[PDB]
Amino acid sequence: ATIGRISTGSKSLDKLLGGGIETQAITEVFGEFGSGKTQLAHTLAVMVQLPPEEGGLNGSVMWIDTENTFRPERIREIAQNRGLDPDEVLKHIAYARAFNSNHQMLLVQQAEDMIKELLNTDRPVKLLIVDSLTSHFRSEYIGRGALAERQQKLAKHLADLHRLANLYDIAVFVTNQVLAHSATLRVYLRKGKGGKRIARLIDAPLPEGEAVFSITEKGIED
Amino acid sequence: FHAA
Repeated sequence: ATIGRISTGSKSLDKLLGGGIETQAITEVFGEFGSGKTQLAHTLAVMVQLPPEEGGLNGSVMWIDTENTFRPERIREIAQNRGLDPDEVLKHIAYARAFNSNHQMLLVQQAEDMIKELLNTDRPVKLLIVDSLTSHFRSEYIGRGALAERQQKLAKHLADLHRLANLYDIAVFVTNQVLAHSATLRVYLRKGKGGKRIARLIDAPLPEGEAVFSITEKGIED
Repeated sequence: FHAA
């Protein structure tokens, strides 16, 4: 399948990304608390449901939430301000809370069942969010080595996510609060002056430069 | 998973 691209809602961020986040890829956003990672997730969960002429893929969403940060209210706000029916947008997001890192891992296998169900329908899964990818792993496991449980488990988790992205033509979007080179694409996000958010690609020798955007009632915008 |  050709690579599809989901607009972020910001023309600046989209240009930085070459049109939007890609299917058959893991895009990892990382940054400090308050940098807008979860806002970008909420925005993408709406944007992907738009038709391609408006920057979406007419797609469904699956969302694995490890910090209790998914907000249906925020989805409804973004949806109505982007011309969609909030009821429909919520209906096409399949949501699960991950209890711990082991449950988070199992949820990826659970997700595959519904990805297969929807694969040849009018609304296939096009976006899988894991927010936060790493919070449970960092809380539960202390050791840094390749042989340590944290790395072994996270490596398997990331390989599982990769597999889904490429097998089923899905954009996988994950967040990480500040191994490191696993994601197809790493984006560093920070909060700058006047509530502006600034994005930079990390180790992607794609456009040099930085995107700037705002958090608004439309999710994100220039 | 459940609808949101």
